[PDB]
Amino acid sequence: MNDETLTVYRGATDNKGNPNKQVHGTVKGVFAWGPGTSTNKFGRDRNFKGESSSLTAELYVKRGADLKARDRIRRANGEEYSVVGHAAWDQGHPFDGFDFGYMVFQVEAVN
Amino acid sequence: MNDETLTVYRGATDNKGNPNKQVHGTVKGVFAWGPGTSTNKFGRDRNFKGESSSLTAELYVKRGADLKARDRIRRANGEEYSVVGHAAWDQGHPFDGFDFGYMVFQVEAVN
Amino acid sequence: AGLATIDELQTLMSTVFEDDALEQAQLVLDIVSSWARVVSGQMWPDAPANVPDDVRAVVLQASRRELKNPDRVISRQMGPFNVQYSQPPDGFFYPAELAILKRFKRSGGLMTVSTSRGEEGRPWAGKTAYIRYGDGL
Amino acid sequence: AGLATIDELQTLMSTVFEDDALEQAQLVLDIVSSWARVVSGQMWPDAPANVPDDVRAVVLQASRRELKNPDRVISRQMGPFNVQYSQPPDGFFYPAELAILKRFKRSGGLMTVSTSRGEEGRPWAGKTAYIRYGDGL
Amino acid sequence: AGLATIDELQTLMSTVFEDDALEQAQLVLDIVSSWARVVSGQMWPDAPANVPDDVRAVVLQASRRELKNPDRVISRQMGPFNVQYSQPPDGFFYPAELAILKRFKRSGGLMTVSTSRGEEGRPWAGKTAYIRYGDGL
Amino acid sequence: AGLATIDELQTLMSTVFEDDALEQAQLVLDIVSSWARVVSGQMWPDAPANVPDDVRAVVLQASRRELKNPDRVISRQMGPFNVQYSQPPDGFFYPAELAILKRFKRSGGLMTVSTSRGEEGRPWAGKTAYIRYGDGL
Amino acid sequence: VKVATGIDDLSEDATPEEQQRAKLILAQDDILMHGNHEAKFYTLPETSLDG
Amino acid sequence: VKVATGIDDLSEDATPEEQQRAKLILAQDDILMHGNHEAKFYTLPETSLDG
Repeated sequence: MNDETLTVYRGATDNKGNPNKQVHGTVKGVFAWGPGTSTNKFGRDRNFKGESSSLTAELYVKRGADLKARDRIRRANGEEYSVVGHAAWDQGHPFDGFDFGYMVFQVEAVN
Repeated sequence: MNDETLTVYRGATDNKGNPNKQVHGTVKGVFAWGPGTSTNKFGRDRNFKGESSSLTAELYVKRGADLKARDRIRRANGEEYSVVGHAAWDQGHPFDGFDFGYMVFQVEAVN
Repeated sequence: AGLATIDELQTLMSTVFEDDALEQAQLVLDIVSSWARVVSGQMWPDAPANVPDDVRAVVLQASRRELKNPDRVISRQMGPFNVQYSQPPDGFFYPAELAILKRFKRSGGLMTVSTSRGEEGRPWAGKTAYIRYGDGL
Repeated sequence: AGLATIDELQTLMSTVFEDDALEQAQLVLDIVSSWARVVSGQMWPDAPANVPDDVRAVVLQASRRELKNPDRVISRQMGPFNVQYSQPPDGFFYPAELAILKRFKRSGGLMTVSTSRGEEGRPWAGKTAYIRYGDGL
Repeated sequence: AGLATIDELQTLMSTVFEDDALEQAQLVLDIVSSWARVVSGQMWPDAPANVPDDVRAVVLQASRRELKNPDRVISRQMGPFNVQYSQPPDGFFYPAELAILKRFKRSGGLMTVSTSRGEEGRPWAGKTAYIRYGDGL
Repeated sequence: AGLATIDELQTLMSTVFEDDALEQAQLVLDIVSSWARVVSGQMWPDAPANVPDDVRAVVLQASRRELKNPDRVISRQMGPFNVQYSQPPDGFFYPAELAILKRFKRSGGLMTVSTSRGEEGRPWAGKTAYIRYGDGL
Repeated sequence: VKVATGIDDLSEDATPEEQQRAKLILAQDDILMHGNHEAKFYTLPETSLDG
Repeated sequence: VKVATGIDDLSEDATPEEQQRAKLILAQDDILMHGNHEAKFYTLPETSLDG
């Protein structure tokens, strides 16, 4: 498939709140900017003295990939995303057991 | 079917608010992350000093299963959910009486 | 006396029948074996011993179809999960499986029925009024 | 005695069958091999040794189809994922694969059944009442 | 002994096969080569050397079809992405590709089977009872 | 030895082929050229020099179709973008393109296969037993 | 020549030697039958021999 | 001329030399059969020779 290399940052926030994030490695996934024939809308805080926008998208990645929740991913374009929640549809087909081979990750744009 | 073993925790909150939850047993059910061709979106409190996310999903389980409301379920993946509300469509078809054999539970991610 | 053992069915289906699921599977196997015996015309005395490999394959496939899809659904949709099965066989076997089972018939499946006009036939008539004149040998 | 080894199937499917998935794959291979032996009419004594390349290809393709799609679905949907398959073969092999297997039959598949009218036949009749007069040689 | 080298397939697909992808691609190429050898009727001794260009083209196209779409889907959907494919070929080659391969058979594909009535034939009969009278030359 | 140069293909597609894409385009051009040579029956010795204009056009169109749509899709959708293509050609060329390529065949494509009854033929028979009486000229 | 198409092939179980020609009885009274409804039975004409 | 169409081609396994002509027995009693139901058997007429 086409895919896209990303840079994962895995770490655990300690009791005091210090983010200890370091380059865990790489992962290949396909970005989806909408659930269908439309695109998600960028949002703004309206109380921030800046021009930062918020976007929530999806990342279709192969099942069993080295990506987890709270794992920041940076594309070659420079955009950075935060993986929110666990993987979705990381299961076989209930009727048969067929493995579609891909699981969708919800990613929130953080830049 | 493919199914999935879950660990149920049944208990009753007393008048003083002390949760008394113990391992009731196991149940097999299929997790649905959306009502159709889409996925439910994770949410955040935005007032909690942490990185906890909220999620509501469904758990298709066979009719007559040993699962009730306010019955926490833990998957083999370590994810924990709280069953909210009673079972839905735990009834025969009105026209015929046909039993599809499955009832859907609403589960809210608690981790 | 099923044409295929329950162990072969379990291996093919990658399951292990337990309690009530075992008697149902055995009944389905016996039913499919009866269908195969009638269609092929060969009553195998030792059902699991001398049964041919292709007959075992056909019986196993038919039994798996009957166990997994007994009510012969075309589609099934539960929430976000859907499945669309192809057209089920007319009885238990698809035309190819019926051809496999019918391979034990001779003359390519051609059968002839002998007809009669209802007349008995007396070839000895005419020779009845016969008197032996001579030495006699 | 399958017509293709499990290693070739693993290479074609780019997987490694383990634990119970190996016995199921071996059973599927044996079933497909029996079907191919019946259809082609050639009972290969040394199944993995002298089996032709195209027969191995047909067996491998049929085994992969049976393992990946045993229940012969046309569509599958799980959330945002979906897949639509083509019409499955009537039995195990598509018509092209059946033609490949049937290439071992002679006369282009033409078979003749000899008929009879039920009469035995006595060519020696008429010559029975023969007496030898002469020298005798 | 594939009819086309793996390097040609890599160039056509604009990819590089590594580790298990290489063995699967080689097996697919060998399978397609065996099918082409059977269909065309020509067993090329040196498979990559004297193979014709059109045969290589057909083999490469069929191998790419088998590698990219092994399960023969018509449509697959994943979120906002969807693709629909044309009807897959019956076996490995489309009718035009089958015609290209069948170009090595003479007489435009016409074949004749000679029949016999089962009679041996003795042309020397009648000449057997011959006695030579004369000088003898 | 493609029937059309890569520069003509680049001009037609309004693109410039780079590494890992120039080799693929050249391979596609060679494949289409081999197919055109087989269909037309004319093996052009100097492929880019004396090739006719319409043959170059057919090769260029087929190569563009193969490069832009290698997997022969009917539809493709990604988010708010969709495209629906016509039915792909059976092989490489549409029937009009096949007719254009076949224009080099004579007698409107009519071909005759000479048959024989298997008999050798001895026209000199009868004249063998001939003795020359006379002067001799 | 009596011709049959669409009959159940693969029969006679890999047709052997040692007789095995049951020689299906087709007399004047017999009615030839086949279970398949797609099967077709017909004959090919013969040469006149008068020419 | 007896003509057969739709038969299983690719047969005889790359038809060799050294006899290999089994010479399918087609006598007066034989019934010619083919498994494929799309196969067609027919004959091409012959010249009259009277003219």
